[PDB]
Amino acid sequence: AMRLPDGTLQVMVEARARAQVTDYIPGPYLRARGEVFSEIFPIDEAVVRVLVEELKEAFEKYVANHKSLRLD
Amino acid sequence: AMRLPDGTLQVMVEARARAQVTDYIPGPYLRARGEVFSEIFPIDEAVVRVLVEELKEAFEKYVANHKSLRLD
Repeated sequence: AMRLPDGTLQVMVEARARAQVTDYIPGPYLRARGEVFSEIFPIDEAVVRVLVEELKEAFEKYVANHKSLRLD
Repeated sequence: AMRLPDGTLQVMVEARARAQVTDYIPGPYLRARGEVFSEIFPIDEAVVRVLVEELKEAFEKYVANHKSLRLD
C-alpha cells in the first residue's frame, strides 16, 4: 500500500479464499462469521483437459478477433 | 518571413493543433480570445496499429493502380 496526500487512498488486494455470512449486524459496522467451506475439485480430468484445450482454442480465436476489441 | 512588393506573402508553417474561438472581439483587426486547446492522447494503440495498416493499404493500392491523382 502507498499513501498519497491528495485525499485519494488506493490499495491493492488479492483474493485467497471465500467466506459465508450467517449472523448479520446492522452496519456500520458489519460483522459476520463463516461456518463451513464449500469447494469441489474435478474428477476424471481427461474430459477436463479436453475442455481446457477447447477453452484455449476459443481464447486463441478471440485473440485473432482483437481488431476491434481494444486489447493487446 | 520573405516579402515581395506585390501584396502576396510566402510563409512556411508547421501546425501544432487546432484552435477554437469562444468569444470573438471585433477589430479591426478581428481579435480572438483563445481558450484551452482541444488535445487528444493515444491509449491502447493495439487497435490503432491495425487501423493504420487498414487505412494505409486503401490508398497504397489506389495510387499504385489509379494514377490520375498523381501522388508521390
